[PDB]
Amino acid sequence: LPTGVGYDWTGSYQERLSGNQAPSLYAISLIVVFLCLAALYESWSIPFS
Amino acid sequence: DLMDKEGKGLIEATLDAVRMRLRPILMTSLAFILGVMPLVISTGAGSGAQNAVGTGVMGGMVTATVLAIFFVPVFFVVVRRRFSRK
Amino acid sequence: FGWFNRMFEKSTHHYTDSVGGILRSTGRYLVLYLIIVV
Amino acid sequence: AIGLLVDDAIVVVENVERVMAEEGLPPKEATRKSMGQIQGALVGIAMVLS
Amino acid sequence: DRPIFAWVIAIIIMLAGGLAILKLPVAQYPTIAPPAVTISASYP
Repeated sequence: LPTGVGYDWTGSYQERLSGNQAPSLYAISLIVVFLCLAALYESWSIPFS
Repeated sequence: DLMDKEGKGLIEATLDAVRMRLRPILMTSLAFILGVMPLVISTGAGSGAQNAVGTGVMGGMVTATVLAIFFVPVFFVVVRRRFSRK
Repeated sequence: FGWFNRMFEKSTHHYTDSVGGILRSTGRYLVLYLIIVV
Repeated sequence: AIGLLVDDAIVVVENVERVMAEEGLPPKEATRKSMGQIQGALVGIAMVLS
Repeated sequence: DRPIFAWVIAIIIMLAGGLAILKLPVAQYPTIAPPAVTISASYP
C-alpha cells in the first residue's frame, strides 16, 4: 500500500490453542510421564512401553 | 512383580500376568464406555457440548482396549524393550 | 450361569493361547503398529 | 472424571476377588497382600495422570 | 539408597528452575525506595 499507511492486528488474540500452545504442553506432558514412570519402576524399557 | 519377586518368565511372565487380570481391563473399560454413553447421543439439545466430549472417548476406549489388551503393543512392547538385549 | 463359564473360556483359550500366538510372531505386528501411526 | 475414578475403584476391589479363589481366602490379609501387588502401581499412575 | 527415584527428583529441578528463568524478571536492583506519587500543575 502507499506511504504513511501501516497496520496493527486488533484485537484476537495473543497466542492460540491447538496452534502453538498444544505442542509446548503435550511436549512437557511426555517429559514428565517418562520421569515419574521411573520414580516407581527403574529401567530404560518400562517407560517406553 | 512376577518377573521379579517370583520367577523370570522370559515370555511366560507377560503371559502369566494377563492370564490373571484381563478382568479389570474390560470391567473398567466397558463400565467407562457406558458411562460416557448418555453424552454421545441420548441427550441432544440441552448441551450439544456433551457430543463433543463423549464422541472422542468411546472412540479412544474402543481402540484403547481392543488393541492394548491385544494385537498392538502392551505385551509386544515389554518383550523387545526390556528383553531382546539388556 | 453360562455367563461365568463363558468368560473363563475366551480368557483361557481363545485369548491367552492366541496371546502365545501373537508373542511368537513380532515383526508382523510391529509393521502393523507403525502402519497405525501412519 | 467419573470414568477415571471407578476405574481406580475397580482394581483394588476385584483384585481382592481373585485372591479369594486363586488361593481361596476371604480374610483381611488377602486385602493386605493384594495391595502388595497393587499399591506400587497406584502411586505411579497418580504421578503421571498428574 | 536407590538411584532413579532421586535422579527423577533432580530432573524436576532441571526444568522448574530453568523454566522460571524463561518466566521471571531479569531486571536490575529490585524496588527499594518507599513508593511515592507526584502531583504537578502549571500556571503559565
